[PDB]
Formats: sequence, C-alpha cells, structure tokens
Amino acid sequence: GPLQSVQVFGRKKTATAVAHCKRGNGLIKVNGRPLEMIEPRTLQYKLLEPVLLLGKERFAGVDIRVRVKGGGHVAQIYAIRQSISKALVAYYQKYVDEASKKEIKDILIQYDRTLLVADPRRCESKKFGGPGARARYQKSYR
Amino acid sequence: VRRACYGVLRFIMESGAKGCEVVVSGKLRGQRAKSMKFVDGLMIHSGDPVNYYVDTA
Amino acid sequence: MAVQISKKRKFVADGIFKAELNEFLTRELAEDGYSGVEVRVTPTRTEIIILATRTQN
Amino acid sequence: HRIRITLTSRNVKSLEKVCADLIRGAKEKNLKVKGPVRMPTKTLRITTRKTPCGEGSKTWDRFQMRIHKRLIDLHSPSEIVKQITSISIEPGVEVEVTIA
Amino acid sequence: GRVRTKTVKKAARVIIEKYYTRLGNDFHTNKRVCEEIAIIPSKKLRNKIAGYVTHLMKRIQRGPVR
Amino acid sequence: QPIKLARVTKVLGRTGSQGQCTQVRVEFMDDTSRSIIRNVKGPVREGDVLTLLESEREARRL
Amino acid sequence: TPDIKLFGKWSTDDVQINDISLQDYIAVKEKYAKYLPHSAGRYAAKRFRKAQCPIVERLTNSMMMHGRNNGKKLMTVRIVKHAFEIIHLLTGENPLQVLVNAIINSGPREDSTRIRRQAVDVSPLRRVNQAIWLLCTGAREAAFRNIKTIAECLADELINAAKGSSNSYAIKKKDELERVAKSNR
Amino acid sequence: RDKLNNLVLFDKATYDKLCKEVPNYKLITPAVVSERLKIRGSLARAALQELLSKGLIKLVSKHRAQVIYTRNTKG
Amino acid sequence: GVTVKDVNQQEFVRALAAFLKKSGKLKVPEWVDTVKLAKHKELAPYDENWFYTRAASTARHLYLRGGAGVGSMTKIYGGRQRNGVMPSHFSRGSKSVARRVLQALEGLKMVEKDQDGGRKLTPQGQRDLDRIAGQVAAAKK
Amino acid sequence: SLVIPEKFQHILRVLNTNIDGRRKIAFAITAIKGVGRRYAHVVLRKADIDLTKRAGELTEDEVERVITIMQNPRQYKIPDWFLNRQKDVKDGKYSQVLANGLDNKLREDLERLKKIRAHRGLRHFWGLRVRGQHTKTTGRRGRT
RNA sequence: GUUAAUUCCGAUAACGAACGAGACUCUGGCAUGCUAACUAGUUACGCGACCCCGGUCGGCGUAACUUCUUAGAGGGACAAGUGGCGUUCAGCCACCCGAGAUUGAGCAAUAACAGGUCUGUGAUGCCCUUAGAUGUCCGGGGCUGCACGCGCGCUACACUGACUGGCUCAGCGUGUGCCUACCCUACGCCGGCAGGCGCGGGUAACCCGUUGAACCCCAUUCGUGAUGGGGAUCGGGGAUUGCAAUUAUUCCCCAUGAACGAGGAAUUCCCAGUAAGUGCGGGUCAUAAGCUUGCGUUGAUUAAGUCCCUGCCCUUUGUACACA
Ligand SMILES: [Mg+2]
Ligand SMILES: [Mg+2]
Ligand SMILES: [Mg+2]
Ligand SMILES: [Mg+2]
Ligand SMILES: [Mg+2]
Ligand SMILES: [Mg+2]
Ligand SMILES: [Mg+2]
Ligand SMILES: [Mg+2]
Ligand SMILES: [Mg+2]
Ligand SMILES: [Mg+2]
Ligand SMILES: [Mg+2]
Ligand SMILES: [Mg+2]
Ligand SMILES: [Mg+2]
Repeated sequence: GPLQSVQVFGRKKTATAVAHCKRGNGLIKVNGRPLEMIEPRTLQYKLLEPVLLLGKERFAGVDIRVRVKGGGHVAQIYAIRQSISKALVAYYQKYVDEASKKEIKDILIQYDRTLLVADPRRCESKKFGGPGARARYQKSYR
Repeated sequence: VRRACYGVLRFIMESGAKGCEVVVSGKLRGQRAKSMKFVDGLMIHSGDPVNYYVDTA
Repeated sequence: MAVQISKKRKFVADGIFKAELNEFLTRELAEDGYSGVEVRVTPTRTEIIILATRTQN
Repeated sequence: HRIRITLTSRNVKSLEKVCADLIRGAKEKNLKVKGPVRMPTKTLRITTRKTPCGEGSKTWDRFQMRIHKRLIDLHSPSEIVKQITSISIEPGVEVEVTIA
Repeated sequence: GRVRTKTVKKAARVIIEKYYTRLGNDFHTNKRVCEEIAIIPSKKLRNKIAGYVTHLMKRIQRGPVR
Repeated sequence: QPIKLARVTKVLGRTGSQGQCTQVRVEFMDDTSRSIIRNVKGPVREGDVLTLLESEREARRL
Repeated sequence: TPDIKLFGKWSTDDVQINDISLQDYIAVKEKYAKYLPHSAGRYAAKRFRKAQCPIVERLTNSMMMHGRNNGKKLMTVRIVKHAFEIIHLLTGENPLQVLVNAIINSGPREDSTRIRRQAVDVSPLRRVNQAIWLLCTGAREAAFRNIKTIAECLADELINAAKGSSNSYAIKKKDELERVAKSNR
Repeated sequence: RDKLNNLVLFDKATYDKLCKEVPNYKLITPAVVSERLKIRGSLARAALQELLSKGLIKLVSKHRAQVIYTRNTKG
Repeated sequence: GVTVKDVNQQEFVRALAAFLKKSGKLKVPEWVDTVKLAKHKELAPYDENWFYTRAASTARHLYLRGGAGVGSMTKIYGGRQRNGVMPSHFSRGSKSVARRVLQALEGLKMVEKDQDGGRKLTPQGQRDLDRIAGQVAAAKK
Repeated sequence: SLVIPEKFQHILRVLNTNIDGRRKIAFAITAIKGVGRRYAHVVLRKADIDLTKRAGELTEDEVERVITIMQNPRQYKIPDWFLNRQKDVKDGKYSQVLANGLDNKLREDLERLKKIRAHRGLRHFWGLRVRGQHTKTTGRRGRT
C-alpha cells in the first residue's frame, strides 16, 4: 500500500550505484541479475559481506534493485557494496525503528567503514614534463 | 627617457593610482641594451588580482 | 542561417574578429589615444564602440 | 505558441542575470515557464608551448574558454516573444529563438 | 604545516581588543560575529580569523596574553 | 646466551649518517627497573617490544 | 552475525601469535578478520596504520611486483587463495596460523647499518615488513622460469619458513643477516 | 647446461608408478606430478583427469591456472 | 520463473551452442575453417564448431541489448592488436563473420532486421533463449 | 590411450626436413620452412585429423595425405589468398612454396632484382636495409 | 624554537609597514536541504514480449518527483573539540565526531644571463642580395644516405606467461572548417582482410553513443625447449590516401623467425588513488603516434627522517676583484 521506496546512491572512484528499496521478500539483484553471478566473481564475498554481517532476516522484508554505472569492475562492486548497506540504513531509518538502524550501523562500521561513507580518492591529473601525476621523464645529464 | 618617464609618472599619480610601474628597455643610452625602471606605490604581482587591479600595456 | 556553424568555432571566430579588429584600430588610431573597443552585437544591428582619448581627432 | 529561447555565453554572471531577467519578465506577464535548464559547460582547451623557439624546460600552457548554454521554454504568441527579447540583453550573451 | 600568517593574527588581535564582549569559546558563533563585524572577503580567511580568535579567547579567559 | 624481550619506554631521536636509525630507551620486561639505550632500525612507536639478542652492549648516546 | 571466516574455509580463531613482540603488528584475530584480502585501502595515508592492515592483505600486496604484475590484486588474491589451499592439504592444520609462524620465524631480529657496519636491532613493524617482503621474494624467484607454479611456490615457501627448515630463502637470508650483524657489533 | 627431456607419452613403467604412487600423495598438482615423474605438464593434466575419471582422486579446487587434487581419505 | 539473467552466462553460451548443434539449421558458411576471426588475432579458433558458439553469444548479446548492427558486434568482439614492436591498441572483430551470424539467426527465425536499423530479437528466439536458461538452471540444481 | 603406442615415430623426415615427432602436430609441421602455425592448422583441418594428437601417434597413409595437401593446396580447397607466392612473376600461378623451393624462389627473386640492377637488388647486394629504414643508428651488429 | 615559507612565536634599539610567501582564481570530494529540467533521468501506472501471482526488458506511452545526470546560489573545516609534547608561546603528535584533519594546478620577482629565438611576424637597426636574384614559381633530389659513439622511448627476455574462445566495466574529448580544396559515423549488402558500394543521423547532453576500450575475470591448448616467448629482418600478393609511394606513406594476408636467458661501470623518476601495468581522446593529419598533451581503469612496496653524497640558500671570514 504505502510507498516504502528508498533511493540511495553509493560511490567509488567514478562508479556510482543507485540502490532502490521497497516492500517485498528478500531478493537482491544488480542490473537485473542476482549477486551470486557478478563477474569478477573472485570478489564474491566483497558483495556478500553486508548480507553476511546482517543476516537475511534483516533483508527479509525488503527487496533491493540497484543500478550501476561508471568506472571499472572493482569500483562498481565496491559501489554496490556501499549502496546496499546505505540503502538498508536509510530504509530502516525512515520506515522502522532507528534502534535497528543504530545496531546495523554499529555492526557495519566496526567491520569496515567503507560500507557507509564513500572513498573520497579520485585520480590525480597528469602534468606536463612527465608520464603521470608525479613521475617525470628520464633526465639526461651530459 | 628620464624626463618622459617622470612626466608620465607624475601625471599618472596625480591622476591617482595606488601604484605605477614603467619599464623602458632598449638601446637607449648607448649601443648596449639597458633597461630603465620607474616605480612608486603599492603593486600586486601574484594571484588573480592582477587581472582586475593592475592593467598592463 | 543555413550555413549553421557550430558554437565552439562560433565563439572562437568572434574572438578572432575582436583580435584582428583590435589590432587594426590599434594601428589606425594610435595618434588619437586608442584604448580599446567593445562590440555591442545586437541581432540585425551591430554597435561598435571605440574608446579613446581624442574623440574629435 | 511553444517558443524556446537559447542563451549561449562565455561569462556566468551575465548569463545568470539575463536568464533570471527573462523569467522575471515572463512572471510579470504571468506565463507558464520551464525553468532555466543548464547544459553541460563546454571547455575549449588549447595546450601550447610557452616558448617561441625550441629550447628551455618543456613548459606548456593550458588556455581554456568556457561556454555556458542556458535555455528557456515559454508558451506565448510571437509578439510577446519579440517584446521580451528585444529588451534587457547584456552585450556578451548570444540569443537563439526557436519556434517549434 | 598549519601556521597562521600575520594577516590572520593582526586582524584577530584587533577584533578581540575592540569586540571582547561579543565573543566566546564557540567557533561557530564568533565566526558569524566576525562576519557581522568586519569585511573579510573570503570565507577561508574568515575561518582562519575566527579559529585564531577562539584560540586567543581561550588564552585570555585562562590567563593574560601580550 | 638468552634472547630477551624489552618494552620501549621513551624515544630519543634519529641517529645515523642518513638519519635512518632511531635511538630509543627501553626497559627489560621481567625486571622493569633496568632500562638502557639502543639504536633501532625501522619505524617505532612508544610501547612496543624489541627482541634484543644481547642485553649487554649499549648504543652511543647523542 | 558471528563466525567471520576467510575465503569460505578458514577460521580466524585457533590462531597463536607466539612471539609477543608481534602482537600488535600482525593483524589476524577478532577485529582484523575479513572474508577477502581485498580492501579499498587507506592504509598508507599516515604512518602506523600499515600495521592495522590484515596480514593476508599485506602478503597479497607484497606478492604483486616486478613490472608486469603491478596492480593485479584480484589476481594475487587468487594466488593466495590457492596457496592457502595447498598448505591446508599438506600440513592439515590452520593456514593463517602457519603463515603467522612463517612470519615470526622469517623476521630478522638483528641487522647492520652505518653509524664498516654496526649492528642494530629491528623495529617490530620493520621486522614484519622485511619478512613479508623476503618470503614473497623467495617464492617469486623460486617460481620464475619453472614448471612449478607460484600458487604453491608461495605455499611450500610458507611451510619451509614456518618450519625453519633452512631450505627457505627467507630463513636463509634471515640467518645471513643475523650472522652479519653478529660479526659486526 | 642442464636440460629436461620430459616424456610426452607414458612408458608402461611410468604409467604403473602413476597407478601406484600418485594417489598416495598429500597434494597432487600437475607441476609436482611432472617434477617427480619427468613428464610434460599437458600429459600430467591429461593423466590426472584420467585418474579422476577412474575415481581415485578428489579435486579440492579447480582454476584456469592451477588445478589442485588430493588423495582419498583413509577412514 | 527463470530467465537468462538469473543464471550464469559462462556455461549458458556453451549450452546454447550445444542446442544449436543438435538443431542444425543455421547454415554455416564454407570458409568457417580457413578464416581468422579478426585482424587482431594470431590464429584460428581452437574449437572447430566456434560458429555455433559465436552464434549463441551473438543471440545472447542481442537479447541483452537489441539493435546491434555489424559494426556494433565488431565493437563487442574487439580486443588487443599486438602490433609487434609498436604498442597494442583496440581493434574490432571481423565484419563478415558477424554478418553471416546475423544472417544465419535471421534465416532461422530468431532475429529480425527491425525499423530504426539493427537486429532485434523475436519472441521465438526469446522463447528458445530462456527455456535454454531454465534447462541450465535445472541442470545445475 | 595415454601410453605410448607401437610404431611411435620419434622423428619424421618430411620434405627432406626433420620433424620432431613428440611435439604437437600443428606445431610439429612448423619445423618445415614455408609453412607456419596458420598454414599447418589449415592443412590439418583439411585433412580430417583431430588436432590433439602428437606427431608419432598418427599413421603413414594420412601423413602422405598431409604432404599431398601441403604441396597441392588449391586442389584440396585452400584459397589463393592463403598462399605465400601468389601470382608468380615467371609462371603466374598461385602456389605454396616449401623448404627447398622456398629459398630457391627467394634467390630467384633476388637474382631477378640484381640482374635488372634495380635499387632493391643493389641494397640486397650491398647488404643494407632495403625497406627504407634509417640506417644511421641501428643495424650496427652484422656490419662489423 | 617552529613552519611548506623572512610562516609565526620569542629575545631584542627598534617600532609600525609594503612586495614576495600566504591570502586569491580554476579544480576533486560532501549535501536525500534550495533552484530547475521530453537535448538528463528515476519511480509508479497501462499495454507488449518471454519464462514458471511473480521475475526480466536501454520494448513501448503518460502521473508525480529530482536520489542518480547536468550546474547555479549557498553551506561546509578553522588545528574547531579532547589528551599529551612545547616559556604553555608559536606550533607539533595522537584520537573522537566527521564528505574531507596536507586534492591538484594557475598566477607567480627587488634582480640577473651578453642562456634561446632576426627560421613566428607587415616587430626590428645595420650589413648583404636585388633580374644570370639569396625575390618568387615549376620539375627532380636531399633533409631517411651508414665502418662508429651518445640521448629520449617502444617491444621483450615468458608459466604471475602466451594462445583461442567466454563474460563484463569508463572518463576526458572531438566531429561538415572565410580563404580552405579535407568531418565523426550508425545501419544495410559484397569480400578472409584492408576495404568497396548504398541510402540516413549529427554544427551536437539531440547522432556515432549507454562511446559494449584494454588490462583484469572465466574456461581450453601449451610445458622450461630460443618452445605456441619474442617479432626484428626478408620474399610474394591484396586494398586505401594523394597529382605522384621508387629510398618500400599507411593498412591487410601468407611465409621467413634474428639477437634477446633480467643487463657491468654508471645512472633516472617517485611517496596515495601516487608509482607501475593498461588502454582511450587531443595536437601534428590528404594518409598518420614508437612522440607529446590530457583522461580513465587495475592499483602497491617502502617512508612521516637526515645532512652522508649532489645541489642551492643564509651567517661569519678573506680579498690587491667592482667592465666583479
Ligand atoms: Mg632592449
Ligand atoms: Mg644593443
Ligand atoms: Mg600578495
Ligand atoms: Mg601564490
Ligand atoms: Mg579496425
Ligand atoms: Mg618490414
Ligand atoms: Mg641521426
Ligand atoms: Mg611596416
Ligand atoms: Mg621563386
Ligand atoms: Mg627469441
Ligand atoms: Mg623483407
Ligand atoms: Mg643520470
Ligand atoms: Mg688572506
């Protein structure tokens, strides 16, 4: 009946990921495909760990559909890793008790801080007289 | 050159500015290239406010 | 206009217009005390204000 | 009826002043208006050598021009459009009034 | 290195010695106080001045300063 | 000869030619009275344990 | 939820950091337990947050070197996962425990410097750093130009370094540096 | 100086010692099979998947780069 | 209850290639064996019935994003051109193999040269695709 | 199957060139001049052979079939663009040229250029880079 | 003493100051608070397709809205709070809360150099040529020439690898030109390929384009062999550009398959989204990146010190130099 719709973005280096929560059963999928097959699948638990920390009883009442755009693969999976957690925090803060919000923030932040606050590092610009941001070309004496 | 630069300096400070600078560089005063410089008042060299406090020519 | 030139080279072409025009009026009006131009470019009209010292000259 | 004016400029302050003045005119004449939509800024960037000759430390400039395009939608006959556009335009802003 | 220059320090000293009564140990109030009083052009300079004002106000309320 | 563990109680300062060794005074953590000076390679905090192979020889003090 | 376990297999509990100089500088247990050795980073901003990085992530980072391999981190988490699998097969006991044993054995206690040499003892963090560098260097050189894969050259280097079997390159140059420092004091 | 003349195909003595000794190892990787049996790595992979097809070997992990096999349990 | 995005793709493309094998009405070209699939390849494909695999993968990409023409399929199937001594660059796939794949999957009723250009995927092909996906899910569990 | 069979040729001599029999067929054939990885794979695709076999595994009738395909490419459906000496100067016929004809036709083309005294023949004769390379800084090795 | 700093504090015959530094401008980050959006989108709703109520769709249309996108105004962090170290000064270190507890560049100055440019100029003195021209045009050649030495870089020496399929992700940009003759490309046919022939879009958040980029990830083949590493050299052919490719413009196909087994003396650059790997735009451009200038992606080891080496700076000292 009532719209329990929560948009939440989560950002890495350039990759942004917009999670959408609503009322339902426990299905989570990115881009229309579930979490267990998102290549690079070597970092599978780096998507699973908010679900593995909170338990599926927290994600039972909610279904999360996220959009991913920008960056590369590791930045995208860190973006959705952030965005699912922040979306559940915002949903629990706006529609149920915030004591559950406080306990899930506690368990997430004592594990890893990146789940809620973004990594503010972006790529530094190349300067002239060098092949990169700091490094210079090979000096030639004599 | 000395007369002309002090003339434009006195005219430009009586016309009223927070500072002035003129540089005359060339083969004045002999075949060797010399530079004369005539300044007074405050001046800004750095930052952006050279874009909107000093005008150059 | 059916020639329909892009905005990027449009503003560049207007800048080159003001550059060539500034240097042209610099060589023309240096005896008059030429200080610059401002082109108030209307559609269907174009005013072009010369700023100088000896306006009678 | 569905007029659409486009304001290109190089400056930001003058362009914001022009588009805000135009929506003030449309509000005074009490028209339905779409808000001033900002197109992404174009950064024309030229990187040249500072040196006229070849020698030196290899030092480069970054000359850039910025182009800001803000555009407005209004719903009025053409006479209203000519009356509002023919007044109050800053010398740097270039205007393109499309009809459809 | 976070060192306050002389344009921060002279302005902060004369703000405190002309406006001692308006001021306290709260950065976020006396930031708005020095914005209300003086024409500081840039807000970074305003924050530098207000922070060194708070530091000198702690020094004044705890002891004398030169 | 024993190896012996000792807890850092105060850092003194950098030493060496290039400034790559940190002389540090340190107390033996079975008899906490005895404390000595020792030159240490690497990054040190105050309050960590050094595994001294010889409790006897001493570093020079600057 | 409890039971934080590395990749899917191994428990962070039942671990025994033996030498108590490396309690705070080896990060394995009850707060530094993660599922993967991949993290977003921020461990090299300030000075001593190098230690609070989990030790398998530092092993993983110390593996990827020599030019062609810079920044292939998911690759070297794959190599480290296979390396833990092989040592769990061979020893039949806890792989991060035998990693801990490899580091606490492989770390040189005493080295030399210029103050001719004079012997100085190492920092504990510097000892962890030089051990985690040396055993990866030995595994890399033992795997270079060889049919034997690096994913278990790292593994038999780990069991040899934890055994102190002196067939390990890390143990060998540990005793080499302690020998040089024994003569030079 | 030193050179490896590995065997591309089994001699019958090599196939017999593969049937004897290989499922008694604590680790079975194609490298350590080839290292102590003087065979090609491709022949090692083929013989190991053939021995898995015979069903004397567990696979503990499988990858593009290294596939890792162990012996059967004793219990 | 099961669509193709619910399952892994890596074995899906093999299962759909086996489906097209046991179907056998795609009409492979003559030069399947003698061709190299790009200018940026060194050798021919090691698997000889690669044409069914690229047909299945093209069917799957036209499912996930319709309206992909021949140039877009070359963009999908491009990779490194190792230029020997010069540094490597991006290089597209072969146009003729993607054209023959699209014409094969148009001959068999799975794709359709639709309006606004490109190859759209028809409901017959969509039926085939996700029932193969259900077969893959049932074969896994 | 994985055991060595009988009649395992450890070495084949094919087109008066030795072939290491213990390596894989598509790269065992590449020991012959005038045939590389690509041509060897297409010849072993025309000859209906599973490519997984080694070169001592397989039999003499089909290796003579392979050499007939190698010396006669167009007769067993190999296209004209796939060949090394397409549209020859003397006899105008598309042919794949192998391992004695290879250097024979190579010195034929070189002797043609030296005999017409063309610039490329002069550069081959003088022992220089013929394809317009900067010889100022490179190629120092063989020239003393 | 302290700082990135003649940055401050503090001694003090100095006290008040200006330029530099800093402040400033552009940029990166953070806002579920403001402004707005059919040239950006989301969420719902209704059809349409497919699978067994539900799931998927960059399949299609519209009711709200601005979280994502765009960019304006604001705000936001100052060593502010705590605890040490320090005249308790300047400041430094650690930690909480926090988007950040040093983002990066631009501008940069009393002075000098006989550093470079007269080949950027209708900036230019003087000299020289000025009709058999050193002016100007046209044709050909050279600027590439190869016993040698040096500098900037690219490819590599492989198993952390190569090969072949499979899967899956960007951000800078640019795009039809006054003269001026040359734009980016979708989509459809032919061909292995480079490419060729058709109608279309685009002066651009509108079309290429959701820029389906590489590395990476998944699965084969290989098996320590100068081997499927490496791709120089060289032959034969096929296309494009241009008026014209020969001294091979470039691209493609087949074949040939060289040193190179990690590099002595010496030496370059760099400390956080940094180095390095990786590809992509821009400039040059008829053809065109082994370069340069930008952009993203994957993303570390070590260090939070010192004057030992090399630089320069300050103080003191010496001078018969002061065109130094
Ligand atoms: Mg002069
Ligand atoms: Mg002179
Ligand atoms: Mg200033
Ligand atoms: Mg400055
Ligand atoms: Mg291409
Ligand atoms: Mg060549
Ligand atoms: Mg030269
Ligand atoms: Mg003149
Ligand atoms: Mg002429
Ligand atoms: Mg070689
Ligand atoms: Mg050649
Ligand atoms: Mg050097
Ligand atoms: Mg004397």
